[PDB]
Amino acid sequence: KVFGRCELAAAMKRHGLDNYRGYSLGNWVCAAKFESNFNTQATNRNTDGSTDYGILQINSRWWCNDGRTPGSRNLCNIPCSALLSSDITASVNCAKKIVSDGNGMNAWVAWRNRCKGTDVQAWIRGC
Ligand code: NA
Repeated sequence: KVFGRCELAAAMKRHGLDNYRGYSLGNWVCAAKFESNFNTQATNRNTDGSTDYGILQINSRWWCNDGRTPGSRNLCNIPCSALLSSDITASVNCAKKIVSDGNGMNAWVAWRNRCKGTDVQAWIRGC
């Protein structure tokens, strides 16, 4: 599913992401924009054997199982496919664990390069 901007904003807010671990709603929507372009079915292969999954591009090296990432972990205890659902529940609940494991949202490369230190509030502007 490809989310609309404020549609995703509302979905993320309902799942309790606004100000979660200190990060305003705009940050999460901005991350979603540059990670996946609001697309829940986004996937990206990395050179280390891992893959990024879902609207927040959560990685299989630590967070989910795809059965083909050597030496990896599965800390969110889910198949990576769960992160591709039109229901963002699995991606949010996993994202909450990720952001709570120190380093904050710096785990998301796209957020770090395109969102951090910018007018992220513009991404929930007019919702
Ligand atoms: Na949803």
